[PDB]
Amino acid sequence: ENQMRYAQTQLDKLKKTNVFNATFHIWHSGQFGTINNFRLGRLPSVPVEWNEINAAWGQTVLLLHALANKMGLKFQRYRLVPYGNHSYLESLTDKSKELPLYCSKFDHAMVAFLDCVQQFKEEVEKGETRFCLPYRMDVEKGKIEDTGGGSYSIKTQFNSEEQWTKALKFMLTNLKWGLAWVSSQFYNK
Amino acid sequence: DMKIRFWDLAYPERSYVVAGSTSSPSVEGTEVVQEIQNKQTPRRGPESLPVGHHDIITDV
Amino acid sequence: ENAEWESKPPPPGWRPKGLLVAHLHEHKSAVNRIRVSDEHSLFATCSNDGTVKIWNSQKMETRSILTYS
Amino acid sequence: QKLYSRAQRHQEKKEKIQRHNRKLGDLVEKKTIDLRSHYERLANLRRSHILELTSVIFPIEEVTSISITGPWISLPNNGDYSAYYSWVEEKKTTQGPDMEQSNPAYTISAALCYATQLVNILSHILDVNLPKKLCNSEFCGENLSKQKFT
Repeated sequence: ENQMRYAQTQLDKLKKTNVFNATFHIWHSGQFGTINNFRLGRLPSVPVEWNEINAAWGQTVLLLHALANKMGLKFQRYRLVPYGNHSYLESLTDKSKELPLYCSKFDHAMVAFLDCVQQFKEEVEKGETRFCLPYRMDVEKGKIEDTGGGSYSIKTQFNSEEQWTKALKFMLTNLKWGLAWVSSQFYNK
Repeated sequence: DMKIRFWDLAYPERSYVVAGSTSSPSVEGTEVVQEIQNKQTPRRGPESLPVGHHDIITDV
Repeated sequence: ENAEWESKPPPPGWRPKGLLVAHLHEHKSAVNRIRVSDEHSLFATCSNDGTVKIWNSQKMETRSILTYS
Repeated sequence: QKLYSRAQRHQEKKEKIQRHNRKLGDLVEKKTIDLRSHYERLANLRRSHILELTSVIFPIEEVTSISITGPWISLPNNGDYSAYYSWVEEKKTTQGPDMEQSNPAYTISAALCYATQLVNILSHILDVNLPKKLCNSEFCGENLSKQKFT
């Protein structure tokens, strides 16, 4: 009975956790957003290493890539190149130049990432009319804005890390709801 | 119950469950040590694997 | 007058922390007894599978160093 | 007369316990068949879940080298990482520029990173207690020193 009840417990925890929810977990702590316990962005009061931010991107890039790859979505403007420490993007229309998401350039990569998020969002919104995202995105400006009316920039140049880290948390919070939607369409099938 | 208990016969208030972290619910003229379970979401890191046994422990 | 309870008692103020060192499953079914050699160099566990397995205490940084069936 | 009743009642107890023993063995027999079904349901769910995990997030493919998540990240099949070690020990003594993204110190770190994540996900899915406690951050951060890397 103990062995049977244990196996039953394993079955229940697997059914409650789709492959994506098992591979990636998303939460937050203050202004920090975290994927797989890697903080994205840094508080001005904390000397967070760029290495951690690079690792957090390596997860976020794989997450957004894999979500599209499972859903069958093919990107229209950029190809995500996931690296655990040096993620970057390759444009489908321009492979002569590139800009990486890792730091130690930079700014065109961050907006190009939001471009992938926008393309993903459009495909998810083409799903069910009931899906929305709590934070707005303007890839043309490179900004993220809250609704529940503040505005912040994902471009870190000519800005400060406090306004930037919040925007990263906001963006990750959107990906949270995106992942939940993807899982809601495959966890029971 | 597959929970290893360390019992301190000199200071029983210091007795504790060895086969588990704090994820588990914490706890006639005869000196009886009584264990009463305490009357006790944010993903503060991933959930670890249960390290303890999952079936009746037979010996120590 | 001088019968020692243990050949090697626990260290002073020993408090088992609960750190798993080795997870072993070389037995097909229920283990019935665990006994440690009085040298503490080896220990043995017997099982309902009809086998007994002997283990090297020092190798618990793992393998049934010996087996009998 | 007290013994005649005892012989009777002890014999009834022998019959009752023998009947009870029979039903327990049959119950355990039946419960084992169900436990077998549970373990197979779990094995099938785990394997399907794992096949999805690799086909969607961690594709593993061979081209000699083997790659994970795609061909841009790969490691040599013979596991002769002495090339990376040499670049590590050479760079630690005579630092050089990371002129290209294909640099060994980049791709190799990414491979070990996703590998360590995959084994941890597999560990959870398979419910296998790993012998060496390891986490993905071990391959993130600064370029590992000879000691900690080995």
